[PDB]
Amino acid sequence: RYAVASYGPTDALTGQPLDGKRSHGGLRLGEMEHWVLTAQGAMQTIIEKSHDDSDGCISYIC
Amino acid sequence: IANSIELITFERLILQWHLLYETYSSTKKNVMYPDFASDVEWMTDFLENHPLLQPPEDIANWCIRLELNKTTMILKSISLESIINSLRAKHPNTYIMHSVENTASGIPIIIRIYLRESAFRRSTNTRMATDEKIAVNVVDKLLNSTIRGIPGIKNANVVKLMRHRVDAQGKLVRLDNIYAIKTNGTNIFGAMLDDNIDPYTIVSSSIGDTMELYGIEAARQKIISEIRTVMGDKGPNHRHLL
Amino acid sequence: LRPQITYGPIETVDNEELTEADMLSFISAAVNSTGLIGYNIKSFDDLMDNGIPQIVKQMFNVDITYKDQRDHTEIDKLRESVQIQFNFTDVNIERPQHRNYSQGNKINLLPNKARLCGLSYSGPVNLAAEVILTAHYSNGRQEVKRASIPPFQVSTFPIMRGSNRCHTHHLSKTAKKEIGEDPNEPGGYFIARGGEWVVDLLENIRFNTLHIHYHNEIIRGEFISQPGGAFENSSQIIIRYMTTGAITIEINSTKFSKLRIPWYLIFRMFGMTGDDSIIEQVVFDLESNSLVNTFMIEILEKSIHVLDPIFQPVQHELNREKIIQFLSEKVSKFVSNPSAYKSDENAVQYLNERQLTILDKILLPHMGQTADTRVRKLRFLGLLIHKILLVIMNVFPPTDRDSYRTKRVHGSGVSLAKAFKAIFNTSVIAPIINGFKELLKQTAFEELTQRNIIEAFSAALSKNTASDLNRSMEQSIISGVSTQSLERKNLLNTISALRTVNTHQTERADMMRRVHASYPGYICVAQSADTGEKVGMSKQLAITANVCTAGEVLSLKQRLLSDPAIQQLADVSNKDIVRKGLARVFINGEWIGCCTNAFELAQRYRMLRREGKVVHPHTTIYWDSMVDEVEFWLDVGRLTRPLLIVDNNIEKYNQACYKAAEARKKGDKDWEKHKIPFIQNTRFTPQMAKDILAGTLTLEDLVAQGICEFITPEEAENCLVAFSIIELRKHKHDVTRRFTHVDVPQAILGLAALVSPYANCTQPARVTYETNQGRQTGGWYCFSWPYRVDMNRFFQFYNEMPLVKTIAHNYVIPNGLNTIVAYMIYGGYNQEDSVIVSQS
Amino acid sequence: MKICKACSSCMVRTYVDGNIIFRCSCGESVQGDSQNLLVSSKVYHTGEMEDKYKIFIKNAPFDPTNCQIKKDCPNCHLDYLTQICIGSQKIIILVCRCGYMSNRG
Amino acid sequence: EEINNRLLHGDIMPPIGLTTHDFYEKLQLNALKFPDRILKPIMNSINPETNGLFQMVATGAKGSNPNMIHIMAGIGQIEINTQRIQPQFSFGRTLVYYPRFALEAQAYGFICNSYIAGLTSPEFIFGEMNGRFDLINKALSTSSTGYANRKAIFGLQSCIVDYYRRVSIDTRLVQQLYGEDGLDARQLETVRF
Amino acid sequence: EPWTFDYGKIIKTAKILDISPAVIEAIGAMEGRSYADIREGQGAPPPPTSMDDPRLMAVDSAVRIFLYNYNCLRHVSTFNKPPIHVERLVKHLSYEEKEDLEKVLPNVVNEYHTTFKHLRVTDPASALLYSIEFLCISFLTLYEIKEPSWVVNIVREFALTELNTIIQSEKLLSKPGAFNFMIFGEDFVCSGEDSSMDDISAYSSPGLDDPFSIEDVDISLDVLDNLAPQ
Ligand SMILES: [Zn+2]
Repeated sequence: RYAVASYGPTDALTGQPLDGKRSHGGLRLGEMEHWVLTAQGAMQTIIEKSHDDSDGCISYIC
Repeated sequence: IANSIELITFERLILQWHLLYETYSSTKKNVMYPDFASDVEWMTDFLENHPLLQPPEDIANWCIRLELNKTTMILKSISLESIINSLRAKHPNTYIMHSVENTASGIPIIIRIYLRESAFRRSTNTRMATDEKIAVNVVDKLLNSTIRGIPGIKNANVVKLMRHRVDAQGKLVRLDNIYAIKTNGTNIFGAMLDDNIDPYTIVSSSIGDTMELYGIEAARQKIISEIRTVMGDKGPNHRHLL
Repeated sequence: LRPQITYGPIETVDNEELTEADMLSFISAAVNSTGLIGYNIKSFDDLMDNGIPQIVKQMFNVDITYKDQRDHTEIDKLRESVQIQFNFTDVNIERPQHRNYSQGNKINLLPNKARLCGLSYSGPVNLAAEVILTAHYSNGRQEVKRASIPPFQVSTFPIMRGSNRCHTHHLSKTAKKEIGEDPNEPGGYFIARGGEWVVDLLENIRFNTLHIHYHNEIIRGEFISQPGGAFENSSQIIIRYMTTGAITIEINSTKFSKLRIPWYLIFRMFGMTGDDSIIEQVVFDLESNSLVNTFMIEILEKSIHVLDPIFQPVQHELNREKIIQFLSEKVSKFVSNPSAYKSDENAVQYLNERQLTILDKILLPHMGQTADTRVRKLRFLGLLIHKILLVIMNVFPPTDRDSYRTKRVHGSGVSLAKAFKAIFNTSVIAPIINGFKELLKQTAFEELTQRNIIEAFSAALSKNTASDLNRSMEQSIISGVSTQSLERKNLLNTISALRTVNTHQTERADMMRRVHASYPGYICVAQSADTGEKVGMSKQLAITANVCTAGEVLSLKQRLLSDPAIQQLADVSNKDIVRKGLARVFINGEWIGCCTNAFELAQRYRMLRREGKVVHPHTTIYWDSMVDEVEFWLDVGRLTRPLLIVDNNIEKYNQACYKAAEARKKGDKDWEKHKIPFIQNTRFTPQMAKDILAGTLTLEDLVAQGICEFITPEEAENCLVAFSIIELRKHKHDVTRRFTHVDVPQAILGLAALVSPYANCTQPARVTYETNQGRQTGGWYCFSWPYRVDMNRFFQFYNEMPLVKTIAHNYVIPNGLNTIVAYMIYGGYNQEDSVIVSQS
Repeated sequence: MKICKACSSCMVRTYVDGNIIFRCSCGESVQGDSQNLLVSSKVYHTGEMEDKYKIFIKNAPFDPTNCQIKKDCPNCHLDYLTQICIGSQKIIILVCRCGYMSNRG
Repeated sequence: EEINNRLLHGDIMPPIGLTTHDFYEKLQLNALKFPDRILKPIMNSINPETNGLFQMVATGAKGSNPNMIHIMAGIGQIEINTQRIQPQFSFGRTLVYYPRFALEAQAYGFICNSYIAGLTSPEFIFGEMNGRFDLINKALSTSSTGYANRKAIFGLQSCIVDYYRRVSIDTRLVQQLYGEDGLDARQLETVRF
Repeated sequence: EPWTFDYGKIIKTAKILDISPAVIEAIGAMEGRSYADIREGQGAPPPPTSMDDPRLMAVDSAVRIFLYNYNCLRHVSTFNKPPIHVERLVKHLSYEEKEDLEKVLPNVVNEYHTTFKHLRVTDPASALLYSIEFLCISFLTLYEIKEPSWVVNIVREFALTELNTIIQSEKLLSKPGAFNFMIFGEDFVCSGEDSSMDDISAYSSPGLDDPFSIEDVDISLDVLDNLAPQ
């Protein structure tokens, strides 16, 4: 069993949570999970999990 | 009709073939291979039984000796004349002799094809090929000659299937007494050229064969049908195949 | 030689009271004889006592020459190169030791201290050597200096726990129990960095055999040749038939490098330059009218006239010296300047001798390694090409990659020997050679004393390389030589891990995961992974199966060559073999002679094996009735199991048939009375079953009395086995089914598959599940758990013997409880693999 | 093939004016008379012919792993025979230790 | 056995398109199938009103008819890729327990016993051959499906319904109307015309 | 016909070449021996007893080297590019004389190959002597030829060059003496018995999508029990 937090250790390169319970990081919503959430039309859930909870940031383009 | 539609090449009726560097010997004084010198005994019978099948002037120094598998000729019910006539129709630049289609075990049936000079005039686009390489290629094309059936199909079975039809009273009735031919291998054009097959209702399982001959809209219906077959009975809705 | 012993008549053996539960005593005796993992300890002890000393004293002779770069004096200008030559004379391995940090003598290192402190259970290796240094001068004079080096410790070698060099070998069970060791475990693992590692049994193809496989190559025939012994260096040749019509022989070894040679050049290099005899080595007769010969000759003729762009200059050369010289240029890595030496008549002689010495020892070394076997090797090479062309003709099928008739299982002794060879060269041979190079660079050759030679040898092996041998052996043991960490889930897991057989295309990936028809009796048909990529990849030894050790090949070879029934190879012509129909005889793959009757020879030596005095009981005798070949195998790595021999009265039965015929032809009306009934039976009796349980009868006594014998998967193809004693009794008078052996049914399962009760009443795929679940079951995972610091280990307090137990519980501790179970619907909480437990 | 009479090499075959000439790399040239009029050959069903199983059929009565049948041997009057089944046509051959062979072999 | 007697007398003649080996295997596979009347002894032994094994199968809760037959009556012929057990043990032998060119059906995977009666050693080996395929194909049903799933999704994921109910790839029509009816697959009912 | 071994042919041939007769007797046996020992006849191995003795192949190899190169001289016109060992010999000749040398030169392969096969199988001791005597007889025939005059000095030089080349090539298979080991030019030279520079990968050795890999399946490794068949 594992449940972590809204916060914890992150990867210095990607900014995403560390992998698994051993690193005290997060769990993976993988490629197939995004296929299911897209098939359902649940885009605000994708923003919540893939952006707000994983590594979402602000980019500035001229 | 299903047994009529079954690709029997000349190669699969052969036990062994020998490529001999020999010309035609109307007499018993010319030189032959020692192991096959006794073949001249049934040659004389072949001359005395075929007055109009005389050996021409342009016969080369190249002979292909063939040994027929008598079991395959029996299991497939293939006559000797069916082989000989098929070979003479497709290969006009050769001279063919054969022994008798004897019924006694231990006496083999021998097919001997003498090449003609015209066979060595054809291969000009590849000028670095000697007569030996040309004669070997002729042997390869002789073996691949179709004796029976349409090319591309191995086996042709007979299946029972059910179809609907409207009666004269307007009723739609499912008819169960209909026999089809489910083949092994696809040649839509070959099946189309047969006069025993309905050409408007040829159902190939090949998408590429359907695309080439029928078009993209028929190939679209073919992709739908072939995914359905793989899916089975718990298959998805039709709109996902679409 | 005629067999001597005559047994009592099979008509008088009383076995009708044998129950299938009595037949479990035979399995008990087999397991007691072989132990459960005894082959591991035996293999490691063979490596320690015989393998490593042989490898060091015979396979590591160093003889190199380096350019002298010292040019400061007149003698320095005259001196051109120095020859460094040495070999090791004494090799010893001791028991693991530890310093104790008292600045005192070494003390014994017990395995538990190594486990706790993260140390290595490694024993010291002591080596002695003789060094010869020769310096050469421009005029042609040479100076030789010899030194003898006292024994010194080079590094430490990992010690298998429970083996001869383990400290828990001179202790009793009580003393083992009191030093923190599991008194009931057998051992068989290595302690490295505080972890426990199992060097697993590895599947390898059988050496000295031709493995023909279809693939610009049409067909391929591989052949790995080993000159005799588990620790020898092997040399593989690949005979490729290419689409261009060519046949190329490629020799891969420690010296050549993936270079494909036209096949007829190998024959020419040995003095066989006539084409009519080179073809004769493959077809065995140029004057044959067979249609197989016509196919052979037509292919061989085409292959001769194919242009190889690499070997073109010597393709038409009928002078063997020029062919040897040409190839010596290709395979000598130090010849980077062609024609600079051809003006020297002594450098050309050096290259030719260097090439011939390499070729004699590297091409088919199992047929010989001297000059006198060159023609003998060419006769054998033409046999291999002949066999490969028979598959091309589609006369014969290619090799079955899955069958165990041509497979070997190699343990820690063999695997650690191969790792040792590649590490001893890297971290012992290289530092010594380099150290001698610096000694010669900074000092004149003629100034050197014997003390300087001894010091340079010992100083060059500093702590940089002393750790290298032990650390590289540790890395080989840990990295996986396919190894695996010892997981102590329970006692069943530990034993099942030590009996595991491991291996090194989509159609090939499915086929290797299936259970093969050669498995029954040797590989458990049920034990595999039930999920994932490892389904069917790891294999388990069946309960009575063992791994054979190498036998006395020399003793049997001298007897076969002293046998009047066998004509020696140097006395028969290739014509004599085919026109007289002789049968080739092999021993460990080496073709040694021919016999007129292959069946008679195999049956005569099988009877000599039943006495066991003339032919060793662990000798494989195979008769290939498809090609009339007799094969003797005595090499390490064969799977064997004991099988009870079935005897019959077919000789008396045949005579009675003849007497009935002789009476019938003479008008006699009572000819039927002369026929006796057929009888087949085993000599195993209920009293033998009782004597096994009383401890007064062992498997060795059963073997020595001719009641059972050991059978290998390649010899199993000459056997017709009754699957049980009930099937043998059903056919006791069946002359149309004459069994050679009778099986005990439980022998087809491994130890973890025998835990399942009434397993033949369960769907077999579920028995595979239990082999996994029984190894993941909580229990007493170790009896020495309080002395250990392990990770993720569960010690279940209470364990029970099953009320319905199996034979597997005689050898492993049961893990579980006899829970009362109700098979009912109770509220819906037990659906879909759910279960309701009593809280009490 | 043709073997040179001096260097015992495999001579190369060429065709000129209805004659087969063998030319060796040593300059020797010869004419074939009758036994060299075989350019190429191929035999079919090699895995099922009679010459493929000759040794196997000879050894069949002595191999104890072969199927036995309850039939009298007509030659030695033994009361069992060895039954073997070869090929894709499943040809059945009964053989005996004395030398008897159904199919008259 | 009657087919084997015809084989031994040379009375087996294949039709056009089959070798004698293939026709013999077709005859043996068809002859070794359980009849429908195998359930008469099974249903004579059981009480449908009380037997829990029968009620789980008959109602559709769990199990099938071949499961009950295998447990209670007999397993029958082991078929792998629609074939019997191929001779894989040295040229004409299926196992070390049967002779070469054996004619009996037991030598080629015909299991005569049920699971209640228990299987002999050769029957357990043939059963393990069939059951190993199930484990191999279950492992392949994950990896091989993933390869086809990922390629199908990347080729199709750009197909999106637009405001005309069409399916397009960013502008380019893939369908003039989704499913040619414009409907959701979750909103359909089977209705007879 | 009863064949016997004549030792005078070897003495005569060695006298012409101005070499010790023990060098002729030791064709095929010079491997592993110093040339001085071979010249003096010391350490000569005993006569062969096995029909698989490599000496029989070695001497038969030398015989066909002579016969192959002799027939190249006989058929020099046939070659489009005659070999280097013949072009210098017949360079000073016209085409008529170069297409000659067939009807004037003797054929010296009379019954060798048949007789060698018979003796190799029957008595390998006699086969070794037959092939050495045949080689010396072949040299003498091409030496003592006297007619016509225009061919005497052109076939006699070839008999010297070829027989010496055969003996020289066999001499090259003997034990070398002293030479600079760096003439090859790579700073080192390893012997045939050295193990220091052996291929390391030749010890730990016997001598496209993975169908079972979950590569396109994005599943956690801690959850892989969800794939259990049950
Ligand atoms: Zn008989």
